[PDB]
Amino acid sequence: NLYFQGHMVARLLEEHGFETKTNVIVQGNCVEQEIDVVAERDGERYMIECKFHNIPVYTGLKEAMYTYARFLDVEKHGFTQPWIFTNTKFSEEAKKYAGCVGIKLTGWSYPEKEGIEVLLESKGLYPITILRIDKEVLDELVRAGLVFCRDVVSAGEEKLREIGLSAKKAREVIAEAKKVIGGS
Amino acid sequence: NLYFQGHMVARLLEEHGFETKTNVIVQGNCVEQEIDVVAERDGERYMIECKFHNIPVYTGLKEAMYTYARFLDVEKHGFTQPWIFTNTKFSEEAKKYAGCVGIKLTGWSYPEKEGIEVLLESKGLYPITILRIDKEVLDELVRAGLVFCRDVVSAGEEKLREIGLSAKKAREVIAEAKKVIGGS
Ligand SMILES: [Cl-]
Ligand SMILES: [Cl-]
Repeated sequence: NLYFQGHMVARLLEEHGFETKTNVIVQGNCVEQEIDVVAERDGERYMIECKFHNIPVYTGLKEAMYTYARFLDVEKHGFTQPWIFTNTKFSEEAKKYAGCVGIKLTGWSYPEKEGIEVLLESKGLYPITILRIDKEVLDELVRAGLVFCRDVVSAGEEKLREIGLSAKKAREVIAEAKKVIGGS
Repeated sequence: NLYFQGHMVARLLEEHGFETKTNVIVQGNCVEQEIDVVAERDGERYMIECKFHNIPVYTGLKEAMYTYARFLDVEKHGFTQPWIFTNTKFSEEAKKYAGCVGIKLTGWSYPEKEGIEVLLESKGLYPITILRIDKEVLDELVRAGLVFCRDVVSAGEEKLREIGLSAKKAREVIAEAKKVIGGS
């Protein structure tokens, strides 16, 4: 589900004109480094890491500083800036450190006008995590690039069967996605 | 007890000709940073962090990379190199990253000939953590700079009373320390 997060983030950036690759390991100057999303547009290339939480806690200074060190180790591969996405908030210390070293930050509601809540809600997007589906079904959908309820609908029950859903489960998931989309 | 660790490490370095200060917060280029020990000798100045564990687990790459970022943020204050002490071992990834960015590492048994086990055992030192004492008694002793059993003995029951021990507890702790030292 860092797998889901990276795919959701790549998709949101693709909607804003970025070319993306997910879950990339590169050989750093020193050691191998995982990059959750590599995003490029108009000659800028970002090293993106997702740090999401399932409880209401901050992404803090230690995470920011780790991330900066990661960026330094991969920078020779042609990265403009590191960028952290979180689904909660950054601490004030993390915000300060980031502004001062040059880490872009996107939280649920940060920066003003550009948080994940805006990226999703401005397009009317609903992550498939809202659906009554298990981690297996979930992962199958994501691997097919299905990250939003709309993707389930436009994939179609035929395609959901290929990726591993029973006919019955495919019908149920499509109906659930339609209900979310029509129930706002 | 990061309080104890920093004091134990400073004392071991003082035995090897370093001038030390413990638990120092400095204003970094970006934000405040905690340094567990600042150690200097012959014009070299180290930023030391202790990462100890009470279970047999490695100090790993994330900790090393955090520490390197910390070093970069305080480096303008005149630090030669960062240095991590751990009471277990560093992972192979941490060792590799450290060698490649320039972080000194000292583990229980690393580097060869220079691990904490050697620093203690070569001088016949016994940390006071071996004694039947609580966190309060422990902290009192450490604040007085009492980190080894020998320090309890040379402090004397009179001094242990000043720092807060009852007469009875002072006698018991001295007897326990004598028993450790004579029981090797
Ligand atoms: Cl949707
Ligand atoms: Cl001793």
